Formats: sequence, structure tokens, C-alpha cells
Amino acid sequence: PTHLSVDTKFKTEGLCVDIPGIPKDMTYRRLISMMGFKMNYQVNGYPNMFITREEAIRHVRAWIGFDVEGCHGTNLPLQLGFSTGVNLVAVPTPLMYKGLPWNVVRIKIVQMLSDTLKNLSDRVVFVLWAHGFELTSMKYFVKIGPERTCCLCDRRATCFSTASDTYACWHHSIGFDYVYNPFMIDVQQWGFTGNLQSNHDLYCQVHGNAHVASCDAIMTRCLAVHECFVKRVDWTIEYPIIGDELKINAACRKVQHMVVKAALLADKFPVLHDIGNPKAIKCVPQADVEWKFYDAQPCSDKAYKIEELFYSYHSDKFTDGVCLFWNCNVDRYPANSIVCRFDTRVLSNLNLPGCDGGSLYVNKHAFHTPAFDKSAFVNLKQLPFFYYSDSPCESHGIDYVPLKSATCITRCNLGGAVCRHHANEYRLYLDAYNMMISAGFSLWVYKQFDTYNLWNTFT
Ligand SMILES: CCC(C)(C)NC(=O)c1cc(C)n[nH]1
Ligand SMILES: [Zn+2]
Ligand SMILES: [Zn+2]
Ligand SMILES: [Zn+2]
Repeated sequence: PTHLSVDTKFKTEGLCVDIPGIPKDMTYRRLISMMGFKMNYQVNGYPNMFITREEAIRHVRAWIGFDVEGCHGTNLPLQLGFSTGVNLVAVPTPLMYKGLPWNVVRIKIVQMLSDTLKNLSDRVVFVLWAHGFELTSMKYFVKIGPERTCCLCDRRATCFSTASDTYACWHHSIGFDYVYNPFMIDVQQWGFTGNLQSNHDLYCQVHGNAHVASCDAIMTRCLAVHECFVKRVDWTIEYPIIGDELKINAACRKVQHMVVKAALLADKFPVLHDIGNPKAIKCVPQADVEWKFYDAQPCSDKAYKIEELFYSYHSDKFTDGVCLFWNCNVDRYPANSIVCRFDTRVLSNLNLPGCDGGSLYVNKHAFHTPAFDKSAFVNLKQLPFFYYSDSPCESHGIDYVPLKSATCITRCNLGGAVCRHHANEYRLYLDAYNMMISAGFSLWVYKQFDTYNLWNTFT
């Protein structure tokens, strides 16, 4: 039980306005045949064009919302909408393109999907709110067959070319005209009352309905992300490495240890309230401080209300010492905080568009994160870059230019000349810091934080 049986029933009520008279009793086997495709009893890696909700969740990076609206059905022009914001008009003879025949529309579809997906996934999952025209338009740009490999590399084939009779992945498909072995899921099969807009609008105010196919494609994918990653959460599902995951995670641990260690040295807080991940470990194990932990799983819907986290009767006195919120997203941080908050607006291959301003951050696991909100940080200031080290000035064991920097907080810099070891460590830390910031993380600190207080920790 890993793939969707072709003999599974498909509910057709949502299809009967575009396809009147459609049988109520329908399987995926009969639907695929009605769509103009032939599977030929093939056991070659592609058992069904449609996939289960569980398979869809494992391939969230491949999700492309897709809608087709009748502009005027073999006789009328169709408006093809994608969650990339693209609208294409196909004639049978928020970017809006004029009417063109299918032979050229299919080339644009292959280019668009290839550019969007090459750094995200090995496939495409068309996310539908199926009403009929989208399913019957697939024969004009989709070809199916056995699972294949790319003609220029070892990746699975996602595109086909009728000009060269060859197959390509998303990286090698320039000039290709057909999408090959795509996957799809109809959100209407999950059990909903009412139309797409009424279901989407219950959870999201950021996507509107400008009455165009791409608006529907965007709402469809947003609703699917809500159902799979907001109202339902699965942190056991592992996702492949596609970018700088390892370096980002290692950088985050390095920055956390640096910042908290320096805050404790600079202001000598007697207690630290560590709020967030129930599996957190002390990030500064040698610190003298009374370390207290408070469990809160990552919020995937709305940011936590600070009143619910702190009140309703623990140290109780969160106003004592300092509070550490390392990716624990709250509505308004208290003044005595050290904070790491993911900025959902960041553009990256790890950060996918989400629900209601939120984003789906996929790095080993998938985390839907509430929309970044500048007002959460009104009691704090942005944490400036700094490097601090009390380790001995000694090289041990990569060519060199002497480091001059006001933010290298070390004994050698206090003494007037940064040593080789601290220069190498400073440059490595700066790279880690820049990697974490560029990945979307933002750092905030209590207004009294001053690195000038670190210089007297060398006596
Ligand atoms: C395990 C240490 C700690 C710094 C708390 N991890 C993270 O917050 C984090 C975020 C990303 C992305 N990678 N790691
Ligand atoms: Zn390839
Ligand atoms: Zn939405
Ligand atoms: Zn040094």
C-alpha cells in the first residue's frame, strides 16, 4: 500500500458541470482512459497518474496548482492557470498571455515547469480542484509511458521532445515540448463542502480571487498546504537534501552558541528561560546561569500569544533574567529576549509559498511558519554582527592576509593585532552568519545588549 490503486473510486460530482452526464461510479482507471491516455497494463514505475495525499506530502516541493477555465471544449479557447502566477490562452484553431495554438503553448509549459522545479524536485505534482476542463486539457501537453532517465544525466525524465524523440529531466529540457509522466492530485477528493473560494477563504486572506485561472491555481495549492501542513503536521517525514541544508543547520547552531554565550557574559543574567523545542539542549553548556526549559512545538498556524505561553500560573517570573526564543514564534516578544525568527518573505529553494502569508520551510522536515511580522519585535532591536572568543591565541596545524575588524572581540584584537587563529575563526564565523541570514533567519536582542561589555571579560 504505497501507490494509489487505479481501481480506487473517484467522485465525479465536481466534474459534471464541464462534463454533463459523467457516471457517478468512476475509477481512476476509467478517468485516465476518458482523459485520452492509455496505461497498457504496464508495470514500469508509473502505476497511476494520480497519487495519494501521503505521496503528495512527500513531494510537496513538486506541487504546482493548475486550473483551466473556459474563455468562451474543442471549439473554445481555454485559459490555463498555474500557481506560478502564469495564465496562458490556448486556442484550438498575474501574467496574462494572448491566445496561441497548443503546439506552442506546450513549449512554454515545459520551460515554465522546468525553470520553477529544476532546483526543487525530480517531478511535478499538479494540484487540482478538478471541474473537468483541466483533466481534458492534459492530452494536449502531457505524454505518459514507462519511467525513464534523462538523455544527458542520471535523473528521472520529466519532459519529452517530439523533435528529437528523446527524454530529459528539468535541467536538460530546453526546446522540449511535452511534460512526461507528471503526477496529480484532486483536492476535491478529500471531502469538502462548497466551492474552492469558500474553503480557501476560511484560512487565508492573502490570496484574492481576481476571477482568473492562476488565482484559482494559487488558492488550490494554498488550500492543499493548509490541509497537509497547517491543520495536520508530520515532523517524521524526511525530505531530501537539495541545497545548503547542512551548512545552514550547522551555521544556526554556531550562531546560537555565540549569541547566547555573549549575552550571558555581557549582562550576567542569573536565569535563562529557554522557550521552544521540547528536545532543546543547553546551547552554552559551560555557562553558570540557571537554565530553565519550557516546551512549545513550532507553531504552524498563528504565532503563539505571549499571554498563553507565560500566564495561567515554572520559574513564573519570566521578567527575571533573559528569555531565549530560538525559532519559537510569538506575537510580541518581551523586552528581556534573545530571538531567532524565520522571515517567511525570504526567496530560496528551501522556502516554499505558504498559507495566509506564512511559508513552508523545507529543510530535512517541513515546517509551515506564520507570516513574518515586524511588530513582534517592538521591544527589541536587531542584533548586530560580532564575533567573540575567549579561546587561546594559538594557530595549530589556507593562505593569509591580516584581519582588521572592530567586531572581532578577542584578547589579540584588544591587544592591538588579531592573531592568525582568531582571524581564521572570525572569517569562518562570518561565513556561517551570512549563510544563516541569507537563508531567511533574523536575529533580535534586548535593547541594552552592547558588545562593548565583552572587552572586560579578558583580564
Ligand atoms: C539544533 C540547534 C538549533 C540552533 C536550535 N537549531 C535550529 O534552530 C535550526 C534551524 C535550522 C534551519 N537548522 N537548525
Ligand atoms: Zn538531465
Ligand atoms: Zn491562500
Ligand atoms: Zn587571538
